[PDB]
Amino acid sequence: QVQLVESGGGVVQPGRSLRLSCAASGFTFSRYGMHWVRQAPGKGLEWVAVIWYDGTNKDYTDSVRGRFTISRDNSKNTLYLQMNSLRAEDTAVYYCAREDWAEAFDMWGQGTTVTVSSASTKGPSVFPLAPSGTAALGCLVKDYFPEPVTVSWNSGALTSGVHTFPAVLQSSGLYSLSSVVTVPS
Amino acid sequence: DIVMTQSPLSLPVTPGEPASISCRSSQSLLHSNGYNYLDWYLQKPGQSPQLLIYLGSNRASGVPDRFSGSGSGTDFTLKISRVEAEDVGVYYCMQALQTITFGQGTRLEIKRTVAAPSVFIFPPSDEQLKSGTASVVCLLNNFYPREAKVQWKVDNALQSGNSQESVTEQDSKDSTYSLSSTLTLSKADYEKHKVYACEVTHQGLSSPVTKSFNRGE
Repeated sequence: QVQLVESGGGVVQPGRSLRLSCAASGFTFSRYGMHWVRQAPGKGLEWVAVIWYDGTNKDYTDSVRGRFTISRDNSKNTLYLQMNSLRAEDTAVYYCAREDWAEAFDMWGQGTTVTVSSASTKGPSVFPLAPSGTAALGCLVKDYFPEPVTVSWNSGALTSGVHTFPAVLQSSGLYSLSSVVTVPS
Repeated sequence: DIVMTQSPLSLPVTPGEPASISCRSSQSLLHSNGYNYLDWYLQKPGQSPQLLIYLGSNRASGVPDRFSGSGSGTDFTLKISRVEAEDVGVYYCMQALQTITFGQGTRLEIKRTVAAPSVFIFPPSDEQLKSGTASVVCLLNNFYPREAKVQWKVDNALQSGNSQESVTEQDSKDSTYSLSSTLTLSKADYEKHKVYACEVTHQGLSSPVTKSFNRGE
């Protein structure tokens, strides 16, 4: 499979670190320049760093200079991003991308999620949203950290009419989301 | 520091009709070698970006005939013939003449006729009330277009700053949105008032719709 596969994302406190890896398969990794690109929640794409096929000509977006280091191991077909002194604004999905001869990003990984937050791990409380010719009911999944939670209905046999909403980040630093389904009264 | 300006930010397209979107750069992307170092990407919902157009006008591998890129210098255009459901997502331009920068994205969505929201209100559960907090939830289901307004009222007093909301992505089958709004109160404050209401404003409604309950009924 011609593929890039990121790993090493996670959840750390501000000032801590994370090491991202990108495993390349299906092509001659040693011939390609490679990049990191990131996308903060609900935001657009931002270029992060570049490294040439031979490890030279490294460069970084200004906000990560002196904190992130890009490197590669051609014998392991792997690209790395060492992310030190993390800041809240580094929270994002991180993608590795292959640079082609046209200097376009012709292949992207699935991305790995990074959350930088002072919060500590907390399971949610789950509360019912009880019904009052169509009825609506659901569940309120409140006060958890970090993302994600998954929500299913009737162990998966109920899918039609389900809406599982994007989580909101509360001022407490904890997340909350709701899942609802409409059914016949 | 080349700044890429995309427009519009959002583009509802009736299925079958053409789409056109703009990317303008703050300096020429035309290299001395004759190429414009400008690429277009599509990020479909929940997916990774994928290359559509490279060097201004060249279709990447596997890209349908109906996508075309044009322009030179600072003014570029991506055109889609016969927009279909599979084309929805955020379209991003990118320049690689200098330090790589992206446009802020154009979100393409399916245009349909107006559908009013179906509104539901949910009181806090007894289990949550035990804990000291009351969350009141308002659901606005399967509406179009996306723009909607929720106003919380507590004994007819307009609430401000104590609610959050989120919206689903456009549903691929019926092209509608849904919205959830949560009002959060102390149990102490919750038990000082009687009528909880969410008033919904939307284009499909000739005047705002209110759903409400009486605490304790």
